[PDB]
Amino acid sequence: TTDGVYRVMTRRLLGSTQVGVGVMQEGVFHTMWHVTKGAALRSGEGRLDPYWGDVKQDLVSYCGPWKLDAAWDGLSEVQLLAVPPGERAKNIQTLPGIFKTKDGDIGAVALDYPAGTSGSPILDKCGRVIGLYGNGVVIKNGSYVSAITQGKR
Amino acid sequence: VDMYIERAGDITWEKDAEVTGNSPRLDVALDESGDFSLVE
Amino acid sequence: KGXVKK
Repeated sequence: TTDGVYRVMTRRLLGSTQVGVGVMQEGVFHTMWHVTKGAALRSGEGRLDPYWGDVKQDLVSYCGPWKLDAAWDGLSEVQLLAVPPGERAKNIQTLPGIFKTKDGDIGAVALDYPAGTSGSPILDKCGRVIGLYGNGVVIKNGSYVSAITQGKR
Repeated sequence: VDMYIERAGDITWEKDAEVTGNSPRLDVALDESGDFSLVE
Repeated sequence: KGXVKK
């Protein structure tokens, strides 16, 4: 339950499936709303209950309010710390593009990983989490582009 | 449905990491359910 | 996206 990146798993009567990823920071677990839909999370022996969420931002926090507040500088390369199902964590560096919306520009990464990678953290060069991966769009040729989704602290 | 978490690593930047992906500039809309879509 | 958005 210490700081770090975690897989979000589900199991019924047989094996387990990875449905997402999240970040533990300052005693709060951060992931994307579509990963858990607000369901409680087991962490070893304990139960983590959702504390805050927002379906439109596609974010959820457990144990306390959203803690991640680093922002993409709009200029520099970033790293996705991808935690794909069945694979160990790995870093991919990229220069974001931009989702241009009526309410402003959002950094966006043209990186394509399985659905259960949703919630993987995107990092600045200091290792701070500037957002989570996995809410995005496909373009005409089918390629996937994810927003750099960050909440408010 | 037992949903549970398991630690997967430390959060750090990797020096000399592999670089991939383009930098698309896309016009998009965000609906109230959290879905992004391309503006036609 | 393995799916088209998430």
